Amino acid sequence: VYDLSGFTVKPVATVHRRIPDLPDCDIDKWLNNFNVPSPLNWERKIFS
Amino acid sequence: SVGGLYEIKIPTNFTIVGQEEFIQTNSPKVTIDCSLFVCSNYAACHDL
Ligand SMILES: *[C@@H]1O[C@H](CO)[C@@H](O)[C@H](O)[C@H]1NC(C)=O
Repeated sequence: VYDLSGFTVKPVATVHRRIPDLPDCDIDKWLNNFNVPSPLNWERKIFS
Repeated sequence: SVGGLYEIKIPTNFTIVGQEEFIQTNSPKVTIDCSLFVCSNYAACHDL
């Protein structure tokens, strides 16, 4: 009597969830802003 | 010994007493799938 290697049931479908209708982050507009700071006064922006 | 005789307590009445004794002779037959335990469903782990 041989105990074979364990199987797992195959997933029959995919569930994908995301919050709809969120705005674009505009990260490029902030990175391309020509008023660039020095390392002494490095700027932060938070995207959520 | 008082002369040739010794003092002894001899029973004048009795009963029967029961005593239980469990002796283990077996144990749960544990079996491990080493591959399923170590790596679960993950192909990248099964390779390593
Ligand atoms: C023996 O002990 C039992 C329980 O105490 C009692 O019922 C019985 O009468 C006694 N017999 C004698 C001969 O003492």
